[PDB]
Amino acid sequence: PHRYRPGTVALREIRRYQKSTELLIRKLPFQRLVREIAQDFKTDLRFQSAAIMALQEAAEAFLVALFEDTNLCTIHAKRVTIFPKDIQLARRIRGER
Amino acid sequence: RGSRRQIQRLEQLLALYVAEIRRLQEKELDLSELDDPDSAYLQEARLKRKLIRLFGRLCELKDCSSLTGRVIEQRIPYRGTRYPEVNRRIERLINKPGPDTFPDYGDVLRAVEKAAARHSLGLPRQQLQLMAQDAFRDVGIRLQERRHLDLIYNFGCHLTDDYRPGVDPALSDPVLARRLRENRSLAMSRLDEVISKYAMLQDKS
Amino acid sequence: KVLRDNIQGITKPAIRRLARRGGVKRISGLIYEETRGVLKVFLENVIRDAVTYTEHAKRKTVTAMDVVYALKRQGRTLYGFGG
Repeated sequence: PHRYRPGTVALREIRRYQKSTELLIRKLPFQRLVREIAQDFKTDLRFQSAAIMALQEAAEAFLVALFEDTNLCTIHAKRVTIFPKDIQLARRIRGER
Repeated sequence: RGSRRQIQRLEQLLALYVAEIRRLQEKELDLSELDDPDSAYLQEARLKRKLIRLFGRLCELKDCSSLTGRVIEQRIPYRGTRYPEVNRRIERLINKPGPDTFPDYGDVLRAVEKAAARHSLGLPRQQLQLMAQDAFRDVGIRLQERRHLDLIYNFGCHLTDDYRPGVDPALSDPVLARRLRENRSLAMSRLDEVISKYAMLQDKS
Repeated sequence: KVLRDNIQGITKPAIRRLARRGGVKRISGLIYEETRGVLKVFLENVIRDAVTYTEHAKRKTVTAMDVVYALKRQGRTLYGFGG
């Protein structure tokens, strides 16, 4: 249909910003989790902010795909509740490595 | 048609927001900053929200839709059964807009049943079930693909836009390559280990 | 006999929404702790590779490029990015 193309900013940039607003984990707990992990490696590590964003986008995609796989292996007339063994089994059936 | 002057003002502001977003993306956060509610990461997120709001307002002013060309805006056709009504209901199910569109088997089966009962196709329970299962498999593949492409086509920022796999430092340094290979063996084990750990806790409960 | 775990960090409803985004509408009690654990392990894996690149470059700052090179080594999640 009718599509707005700004004269001052490329749409690809807009798309990435929008996607960032679509994340589900609150960013403060996320950055704190990255801190918790980094503390174990080196006390003097710094992170580019953009690196934290890459980590969060990728991590959420990874979790969601675990659930998609489980979903796709779960075939019942009556809805069931997903348990760890369902995740594990689905991962063995259509998941990674 | 919106005011040309106001559009140009708002577009200038939009460019300003972009410059500040880029500035924040390049900030280097130490460990205390990652513990800070007002870190550059959070400021950047707030600013992106502000920017998306302004973009939406500009779409309003230019009488445009709010679409941005995302891969997930691309419609996924489904014509996999011999009943166009069932096909219609399924195709509608999987093209609901936004980032949360992903039905479970129950949703697909419900769509098949509803299409069958609405159009009095007189399909028996087991035929419906088989139809739903085949449909669910097909659409599952297509949905995962569309999400994957949306992710990789819209990932990172200006700092990663010149990435290409042929420049990976590991390709020309075997010591580095060896370490990463060690890391990878460990990573796979750690993931197996957590998955299996919660399976085991489940089987202890 | 039933007990509520404490946490600092990733809340139950975010985890429910991630699951829901995957099409999963109902999750058991252990799925919360599992999701936090899996998330932490995945992040450790990525950051371990990223820091290996950072130290190779003789830097103290993990860059987005470090994270991209790391992510490409974690399997399907970022498969195909950049070409």
